[PDB]
Amino acid sequence: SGFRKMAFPSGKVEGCMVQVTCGTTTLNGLWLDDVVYCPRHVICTSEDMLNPNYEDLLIRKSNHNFLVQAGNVQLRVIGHSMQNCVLKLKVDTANPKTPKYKFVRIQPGQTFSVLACYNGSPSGVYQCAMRPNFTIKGSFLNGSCGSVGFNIDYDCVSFCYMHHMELPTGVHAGTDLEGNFYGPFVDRQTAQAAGTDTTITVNVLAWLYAAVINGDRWFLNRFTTTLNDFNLVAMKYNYEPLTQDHVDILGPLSAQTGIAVLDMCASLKELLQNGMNGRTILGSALLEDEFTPFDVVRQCSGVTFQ
Amino acid sequence: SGFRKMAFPSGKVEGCMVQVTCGTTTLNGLWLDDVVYCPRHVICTSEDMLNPNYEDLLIRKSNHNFLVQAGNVQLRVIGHSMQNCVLKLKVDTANPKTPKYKFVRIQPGQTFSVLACYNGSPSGVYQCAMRPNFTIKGSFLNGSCGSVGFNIDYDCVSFCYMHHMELPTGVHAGTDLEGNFYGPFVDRQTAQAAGTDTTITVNVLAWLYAAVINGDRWFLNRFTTTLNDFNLVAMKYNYEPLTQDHVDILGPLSAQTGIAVLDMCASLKELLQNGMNGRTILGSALLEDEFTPFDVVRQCSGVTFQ
Ligand SMILES: [Zn+2]
Ligand SMILES: [Zn+2]
Repeated sequence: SGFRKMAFPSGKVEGCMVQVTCGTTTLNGLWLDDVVYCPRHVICTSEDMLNPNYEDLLIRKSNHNFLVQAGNVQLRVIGHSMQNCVLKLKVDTANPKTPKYKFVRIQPGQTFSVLACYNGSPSGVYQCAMRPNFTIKGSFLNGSCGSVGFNIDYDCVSFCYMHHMELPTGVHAGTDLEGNFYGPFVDRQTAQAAGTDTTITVNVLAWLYAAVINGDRWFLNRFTTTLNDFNLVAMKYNYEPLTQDHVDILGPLSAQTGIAVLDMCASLKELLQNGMNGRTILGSALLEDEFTPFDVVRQCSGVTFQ
Repeated sequence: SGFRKMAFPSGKVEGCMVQVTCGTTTLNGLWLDDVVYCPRHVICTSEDMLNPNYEDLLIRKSNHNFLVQAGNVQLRVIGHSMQNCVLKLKVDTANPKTPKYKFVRIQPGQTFSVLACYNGSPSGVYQCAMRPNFTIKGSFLNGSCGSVGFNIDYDCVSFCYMHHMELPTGVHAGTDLEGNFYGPFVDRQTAQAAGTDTTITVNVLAWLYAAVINGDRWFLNRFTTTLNDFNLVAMKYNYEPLTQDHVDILGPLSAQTGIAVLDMCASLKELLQNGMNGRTILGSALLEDEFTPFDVVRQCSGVTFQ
């Protein structure tokens, strides 16, 4: 037993990571088949990022202005194109390490693993949730752009995130692999507001079920509630409203533990109104919302990948 | 910026993971050069684990009683031997995926990444500290035995942990790669006490420095203290005593932030005596002690591995 924030094994994504340089800007690219994907602001100087015209900046670039390096090996660039906020660099060599993969646009509340990279080289791996306000709370230093987020299902890597920006508030923003930003963000160094950062209610509930499965039971109360009455409390505490879809997804955890979803809702409501009184739940002193219901089942069942 | 619990990229260790079966017991092995390392209780039935005589049990086993499988490929076992609590299985094929590696026995308080495995297959990766009482708080289900813990420095993997046991208290115990248990534990299903689980004081201090580097500054007080007076408080709260070696290791973080180590000690003492009053530090509502001073510097500097 025990319960930990876990990232997916990252070996499949390590084999795809390259370094992309244009002029004096260097960041990370993702090399799948004969295409390298990277943030389009590889073509930007520090000054350009204040207010870039990406079309006009890219006009000045040719294939040979893009240096793509994998280890100590130069990939030859035979074509380039801008898709929303990503560049796609056609290279003359397919990555022999390409895994079975997909591109997916994930929903708010879903989670994924980030392989933090610098100069094309892997540095570490950690788990992230796409917040309801479409930011992520990550660990990204200068040169980490082009790092990707992904999920693994058996032998298939589902890429869902590419890192582009740190907001002046210290949280992080990026795109799917088609270059479309999550949230209302743009790849420009200007002040950008993410709205209210609400809590992923269905995720908090799955984590409470994981706690019960692992023996943390103290917070189990003897109240129940209703969806509408719980959501009254949830809105007060800036929690996402719980819907029957969310109840449905929690079904298996409800079944395994014998705790009706609305009973857990009443327990969470009490935690929201009373705090934790100096106690912890699965080693944490606040309510954790970056575990999905599938994350819980995955870890309480030991799913493997090949 | 931002600060996250980060595991090392796990691709090098994934390439070494195999499945080992003996009779009806299956667990994980580590395949480096022409040797497979796995916990010796692969030779045990459920009944045997109550009180095993490993020498007498192993006498009954021959090379062919050990099935070692890598993917869909059978490795031929040409020799076996027991080193403390690990078996070493000589195979007739060197792992072509073997990285540069070392075996190291880490010290209490140091950290490492665990690649949780089942049936020889990677399931996820997470960061762990060797607690002062020589347990780890992990996520290990049945069949996770033989999973390893490691650190990566450039192109060299330093294996430091192999998982063997869950204690009846729910924490975890295992060996170095020479088969020697961390702590006073034995590979037997009998009740085993780990002593008092104290807090890794130097680690908490490094994390407070990481907080300051990232803008979390509220806890900075205007007291200082002395090593002896701080340790008076530290013993009351079951904190490891702070030594000048620990002060020395914090030197660079002290230098970068301008906060003398004993000043941070006075801030921690106030947190210990007053709590956090409903606030958080780097997104946590308790004091985190599973980041080493090197973990902080690594993440605030962006060290890469190849
Ligand atoms: Zn960038
Ligand atoms: Zn076992």
